[PDB]
Amino acid sequence: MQVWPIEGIKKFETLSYLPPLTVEDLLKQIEYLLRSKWVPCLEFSKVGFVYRENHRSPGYYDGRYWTMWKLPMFGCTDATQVLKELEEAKKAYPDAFVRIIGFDNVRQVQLISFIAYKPPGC
Amino acid sequence: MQVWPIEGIKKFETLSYLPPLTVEDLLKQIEYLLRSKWVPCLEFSKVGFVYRENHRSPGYYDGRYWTMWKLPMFGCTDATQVLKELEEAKKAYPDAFVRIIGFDNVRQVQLISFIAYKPPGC
Amino acid sequence: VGFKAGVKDYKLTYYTPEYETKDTDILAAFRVTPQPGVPPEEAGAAVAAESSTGTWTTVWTDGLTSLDRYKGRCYHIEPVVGEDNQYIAYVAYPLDLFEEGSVTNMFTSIVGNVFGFKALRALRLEDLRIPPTYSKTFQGPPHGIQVERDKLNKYGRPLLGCTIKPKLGLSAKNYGRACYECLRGGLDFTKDDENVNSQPFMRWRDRFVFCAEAIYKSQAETGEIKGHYLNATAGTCEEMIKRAVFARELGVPIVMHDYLTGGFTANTSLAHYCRDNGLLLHIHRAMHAVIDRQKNHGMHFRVLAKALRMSGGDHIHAGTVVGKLEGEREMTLGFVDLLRDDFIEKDRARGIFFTQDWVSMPGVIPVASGGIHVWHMPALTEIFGDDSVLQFGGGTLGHPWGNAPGAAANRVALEACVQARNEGRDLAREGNEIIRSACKWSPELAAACEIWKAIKFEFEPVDKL
Amino acid sequence: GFKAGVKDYKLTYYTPEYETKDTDILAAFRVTPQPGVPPEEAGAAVAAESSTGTWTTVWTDGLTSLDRYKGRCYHIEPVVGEDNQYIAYVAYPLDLFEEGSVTNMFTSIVGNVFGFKALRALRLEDLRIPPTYSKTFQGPPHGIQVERDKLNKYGRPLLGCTIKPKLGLSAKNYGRACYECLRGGLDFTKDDENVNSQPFMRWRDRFVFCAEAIYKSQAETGEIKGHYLNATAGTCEEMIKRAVFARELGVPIVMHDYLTGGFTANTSLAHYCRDNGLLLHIHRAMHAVIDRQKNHGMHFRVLAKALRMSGGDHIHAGTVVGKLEGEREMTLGFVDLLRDDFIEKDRARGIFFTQDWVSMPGVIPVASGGIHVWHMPALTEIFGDDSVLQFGGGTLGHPWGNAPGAAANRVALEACVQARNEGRDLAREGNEIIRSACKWSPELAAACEIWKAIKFEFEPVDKL
Amino acid sequence: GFKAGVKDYKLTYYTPEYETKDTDILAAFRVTPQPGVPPEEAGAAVAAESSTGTWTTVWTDGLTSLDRYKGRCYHIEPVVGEDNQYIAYVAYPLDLFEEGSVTNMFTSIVGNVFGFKALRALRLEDLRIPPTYSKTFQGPPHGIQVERDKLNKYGRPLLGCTIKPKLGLSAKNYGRACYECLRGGLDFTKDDENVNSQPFMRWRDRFVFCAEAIYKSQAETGEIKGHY
Amino acid sequence: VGNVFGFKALRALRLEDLRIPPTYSKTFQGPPHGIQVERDKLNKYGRPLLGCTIKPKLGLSAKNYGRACYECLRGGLDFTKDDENVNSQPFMRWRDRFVFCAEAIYKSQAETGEIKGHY
Amino acid sequence: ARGIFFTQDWVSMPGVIPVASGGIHVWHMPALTEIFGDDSVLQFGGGTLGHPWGNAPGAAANRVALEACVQARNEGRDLAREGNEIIRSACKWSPELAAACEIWKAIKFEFEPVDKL
Ligand SMILES: O=C(O)[C@@](O)(COP(=O)(O)O)[C@H](O)[C@H](O)COP(=O)(O)O
Ligand SMILES: O=C(O)[C@@](O)(COP(=O)(O)O)[C@H](O)[C@H](O)COP(=O)(O)O
Ligand SMILES: O=C(O)[C@@](O)(COP(=O)(O)O)[C@H](O)[C@H](O)COP(=O)(O)O
Ligand SMILES: [Mg+2]
Ligand SMILES: [Mg+2]
Ligand SMILES: [Mg+2]
Ligand SMILES: [Mg+2]
Repeated sequence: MQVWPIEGIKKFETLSYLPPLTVEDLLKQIEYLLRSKWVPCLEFSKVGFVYRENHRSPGYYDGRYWTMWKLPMFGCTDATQVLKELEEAKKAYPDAFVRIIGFDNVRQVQLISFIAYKPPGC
Repeated sequence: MQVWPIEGIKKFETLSYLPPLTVEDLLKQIEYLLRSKWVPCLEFSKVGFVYRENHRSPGYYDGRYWTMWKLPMFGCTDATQVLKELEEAKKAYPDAFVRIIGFDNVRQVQLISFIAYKPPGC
Repeated sequence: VGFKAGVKDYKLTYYTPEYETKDTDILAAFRVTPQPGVPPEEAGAAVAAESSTGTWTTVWTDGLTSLDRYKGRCYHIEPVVGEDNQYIAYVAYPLDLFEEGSVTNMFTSIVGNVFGFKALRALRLEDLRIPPTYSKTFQGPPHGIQVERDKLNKYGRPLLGCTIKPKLGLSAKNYGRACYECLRGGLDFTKDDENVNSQPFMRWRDRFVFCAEAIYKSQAETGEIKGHYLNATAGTCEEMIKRAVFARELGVPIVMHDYLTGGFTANTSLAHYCRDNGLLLHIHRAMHAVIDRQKNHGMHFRVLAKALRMSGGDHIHAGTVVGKLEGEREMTLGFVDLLRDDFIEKDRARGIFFTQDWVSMPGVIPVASGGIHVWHMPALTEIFGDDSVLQFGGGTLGHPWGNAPGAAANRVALEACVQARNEGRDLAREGNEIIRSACKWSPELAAACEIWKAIKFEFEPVDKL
Repeated sequence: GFKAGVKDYKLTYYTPEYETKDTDILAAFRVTPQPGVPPEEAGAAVAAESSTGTWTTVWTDGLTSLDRYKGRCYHIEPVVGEDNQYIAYVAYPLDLFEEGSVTNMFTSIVGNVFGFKALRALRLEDLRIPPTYSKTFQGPPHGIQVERDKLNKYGRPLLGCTIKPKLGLSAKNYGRACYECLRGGLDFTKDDENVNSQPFMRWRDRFVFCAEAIYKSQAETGEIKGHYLNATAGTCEEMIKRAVFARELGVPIVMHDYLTGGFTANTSLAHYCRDNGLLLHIHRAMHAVIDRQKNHGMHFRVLAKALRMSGGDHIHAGTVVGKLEGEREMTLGFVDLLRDDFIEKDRARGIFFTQDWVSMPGVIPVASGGIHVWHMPALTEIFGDDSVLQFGGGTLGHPWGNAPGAAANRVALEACVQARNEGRDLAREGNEIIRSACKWSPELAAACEIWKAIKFEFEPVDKL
Repeated sequence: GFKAGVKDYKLTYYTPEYETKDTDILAAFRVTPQPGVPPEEAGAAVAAESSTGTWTTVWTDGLTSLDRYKGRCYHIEPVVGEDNQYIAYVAYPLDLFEEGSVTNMFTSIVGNVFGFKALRALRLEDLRIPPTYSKTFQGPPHGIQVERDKLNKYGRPLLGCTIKPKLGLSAKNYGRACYECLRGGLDFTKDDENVNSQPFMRWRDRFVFCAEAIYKSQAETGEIKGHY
Repeated sequence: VGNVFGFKALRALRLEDLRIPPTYSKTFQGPPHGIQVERDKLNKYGRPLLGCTIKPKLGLSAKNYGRACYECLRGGLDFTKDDENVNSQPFMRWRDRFVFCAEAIYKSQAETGEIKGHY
Repeated sequence: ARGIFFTQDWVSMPGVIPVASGGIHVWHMPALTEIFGDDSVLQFGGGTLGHPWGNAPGAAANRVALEACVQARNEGRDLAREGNEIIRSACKWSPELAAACEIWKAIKFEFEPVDKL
């Protein structure tokens, strides 16, 4: 019988219960996003989690928005390009978490979102 | 005339105003729990006390729940076994407080609860 | 048959010794002392008639309804052992006679007018069998034993409280100072005295502000959840609710009410408010001994105790046995079980006249308070067990070193008794040795033990079974 | 210096040299100590534990002034003819009490002292309520004069009647009985004290049919009528809900069981009735559980003063001659405490303290229970015009029914009033006055025949 | 000890020796099991899944007392003349139910069990509502006797009439129809069940004209009238 | 479906489908939030959400309900829920359950860093 | 063929998230993900509190199973045909999932539906 850990295992939503994603793993999620005809976008933050500082009413949390890296990559057809931008974001903000998202503008919702970089010690 | 201390004497509910429990003291409380036909369970936390972060309405406090170590020891008839699990919990979480509780499932309430381990410096 | 005007004996209609009680009937056991010349059957019939459907002369309107369905009936009379003119008359009342959810209505019928009848010399209601069909119409305790322990995270030992003293005369700021010092020494609770409401020397809202400050300061210092029962007892229902609303705003865990002096209609309203707002409700039984002290006349406390579990309270005082107020041991154990347990079988050795089934109504925590001190801790722990609150007012604020040391003495004494009991020691026989042994560890307990070693309250109880 | 430990209560709370202040609340306790407890110590324990003291010395007495706040036993006297019994007089400073709260007053004076192990028995006989405290209470919503003025009734006791059987009648039968009684000459009918809302009859249905009956009888007779609709309930919200519907119906009077409902609810209802023009009849159900025995409890005169403070327009005060106990001299004493402005100390009537009400309205005493037409002269002589005389069985038990039963009582009462006014002595000529009215009232003659042999003669349990 | 995994419901929820308590709510279910499912197991699944149980063993049963709370199938009998059909009787402890809430009672007794794959069909035929539970409900606002007393009508059935066509009449025509019916001798008329508030007739307009009709017919006939 | 299913002239009747015209559906509010909004409020994208009904269905105390809830949410579920028949009952009154489950939701959310809920 | 008798136009009324619940466990995760897709809530009551190690491990088993199914699907694996292999592969990484898989490997609910098109 194993006890689920209580510390050092904070999570980041989808895919965060699997082993760390390799570069090929990240590429395959980006290829899926692109074949599905979704728009990729990178976002980043030095704070990794939600909190409730300004309000505690239903459905209000702070920390859900992270900062947009440049603009969504409209017209992108190459997963490699998305990886290049991820590399530029980590170089610019090595102490920030970086996530990759993908959205469908018809239904207007994000269809995929995962952490692609965590700063050293996080 | 002695002045009751204002610091360094934070408390942990039942038995915390007596001298530190020895291993034999802990064994006797566990034997009492078992002869009374209660179910023992261990719980642990890196935070030792209650606080009020999410709400301040009557009867609401945070920090009352600690984390369950494995599952309650249904069918246990040996105090020694409970001590072995306490040793495993301290080995896994040396920086956590560990408490032993015992419950009666007929009345559905905890009938005994005491701190069995405090981390170094607490 | 025809309506025949005039007077006839109550026993012709209201003494029914062949009646078999129904599981929906409310049953009452009355200790009745008839005037000379009045047969016991007529005394018992008069009590049944005049607490249910009858009056002193025949009325034609009885023919519009069914007395067979509605009359109260005296179905058994038994002489009292040792008395030449006292009887226990048992009366059954149909469920339909009562307003659902109203202790006020139940008492208005059963004890409304019959205690003043000229034909009786004395009358005492000893017990009531409250059927599940009627108790389910009451909310009962806002929380109850289990829930209260779960809210406060307190398990494994009696809770410890303390009434601030002097009873009256302290300012709001001094009340909060006394409260903080007591709670920080180890008590779980302090409380307003029963008569501390709002007065020229201390207005309630000021007391509520400073006591909340005190509760939160002591909780932060000790790391244990603390409370101070803030008294909502007031002259009007609007003032009572106003006080409870401000305790809710302050976020505190517990308020109190004097259910008999405020009254059942107000108490029942407050119990509903407390359930709807998460507030534990401590009940003080002020004035009960006006009614329940004498064996020949009045109402035994066990009836008042059942009535409070119905109207609603999370705690109720139940006596100490060993302190300054009377409380015979066996009858106290009997009503302690009526307050806490789900099913209490008839047991005349503990004054339980009827089997009482609460059908999962929550239990109420009995509170032992009044003239107790550290040397009583073993006896109190043995009598009441863990589900109790033991309160030491003079026994804390009378410690020679002040409140925090006085609280620590009581907390240490209690924990030493719990540890000894759990290890298998006999509290009833080794109590003094267990307390002395803890004195080695606690200079605060040693000082309390020295001041009160010669203090005992030994008087013959007025009410005996 | 603070000296921890136990000392006798008398060292601080027995103050025989104390001169009472006009602002103090005074209490007269009949105390029976346990053997071995000196009466001074028993009186001091009662004063201490109903005011500021506890069982051991507390250092916090030093933060305040016990001289200013303590209750104090200032006089003790043995009761002649009793063994080991004393009247202990205790004075409580005005500052000890919450303004406007009978609940708070009782919580201190009778809260815990009756259960002390050192006493065998304790009875509170009387309280001197100072004007400085009574002025903080509303008192009766209306009072005697205003009630007579609203109902246009003068010159005789009012007449009422409790509907019977006590429980078990439907709402529609309740209104039927009410209408027949009121149309025969009674001013009022009433819900029995235990008629609240039950499976056999829910309150709102009863209120609708009784209003219909009040207005039908009033239209037929031309006299203002009322039926006391019971607001007594399990919760304060239900009690107010019932009073609010009586207000909507426009009726003149409601009732409340002040002791079983309780003082906190009663005081709220009295304020609502004052603000909404409703007379408030008060039933004293459960009082005899407290007030019957001489050795222990609280005398009814204390419960009567407490009601005049909390508030009520009528309160039952006994009959003396009916089925429930009521010794004559002590009843005349509390009737004066309920109606008068100033009542002088008079131990022959159990009035231990002079009581000054400083214009608080008086409460109409109600004589009810086991009375009938032959009692009319005595009741008129004992109570006088400012009373309500109620005949439940004495109306619905008439052989010809409710309207004739009501007419018999109204005729008996008016014959007594006319005779009294002419100078006849009701105490000596009452039977002749009733027989003379039977010459022209067949209804009264029928009632007289049924009840001529009925008398309630028992020794009272409480004597002065 | 806690033993994870699936076991048949009948091991815990088929209790043929159980004697029902006067406080229990009893249910009579007409159950048609799938082929291969023993009737005892079908009855036990219905009792379990309408009370305390689920499909696999949970350790949390040990925090409480299933003896106190479980619903239990205490009797099963075949239906004569039907193929593969049984009446299964289930007893539910009083504590399982929210006082005064028919919604809660139905949520347990008929909430999920009618869709179990192991059953082909299920019908709840009757419920024994104990006095301890029914006393927590207000029940009828008035009831038979009070209604007759309020309307002063005794000695015969009351007479009513639903206005027609069911839908499509205007408020004013509704009141016209109501008045003509009541004035001829009916005690009541009524809105059809589907007449609520619609484009052809809004409710408040209907309420105004029907009140006018109730009072006109009452004044003309001298008998108390109503329109639901 | 008000009365026609009981007509003597029928042996059986089942309503299979209804065509709700836009002119009628626009008169309804519909979902308080809907799929997109809910995902946006909870910041959860890219996978089904995961929930869990606490068991035994009935019989657990409020404090044990919150304990079960905390342990489930901290292991990775987005939600736990009251069973459909858990309303307010003698073994567990609703307001006590709401207090302990809120404590559990917030404790598991603080520990995991993911938004949590308990219906 | 899917029992839709009429064309239904919701004119932008928001959608409702369907919830799959009742007797499901880790081995069902691929089929549930394939049937419902991402816009769904999958609930495991007995499938969590019935885990041999308790609630937090039971939750972790389900979360890992679901994430492994999502990752495999996104990479192009056929959930309808490779589900058991995808779940087994995740058992290497998750002792909690391995334990759940062992307890419920033989549990399937296969009965003929009463309502068929
Ligand atoms: O006013 C008092 O005397 C107390 O505050 C105790 O003070 P000490 O702790 O200083 O004695 C309590 O209210 C009594 O215990 C009530 O009696 P009971 O519990 O019998 O109802
Ligand atoms: O319930 C009753 O017995 C009465 O209705 C009288 O009925 P009858 O008129 O038929 O006797 C009264 O409430 C009592 O008078 C109350 O006693 P008291 O006035 O002493 O408080
Ligand atoms: O009560 C139950 O059985 C459940 O809590 C599932 O428990 P498990 O997760 O332990 O099976 C659900 O409410 C059902 O899924 C409802 O059925 P449906 O979803 O078909 O409406
Ligand atoms: Mg007190
Ligand atoms: Mg009466
Ligand atoms: Mg119709
Ligand atoms: Mg469910």
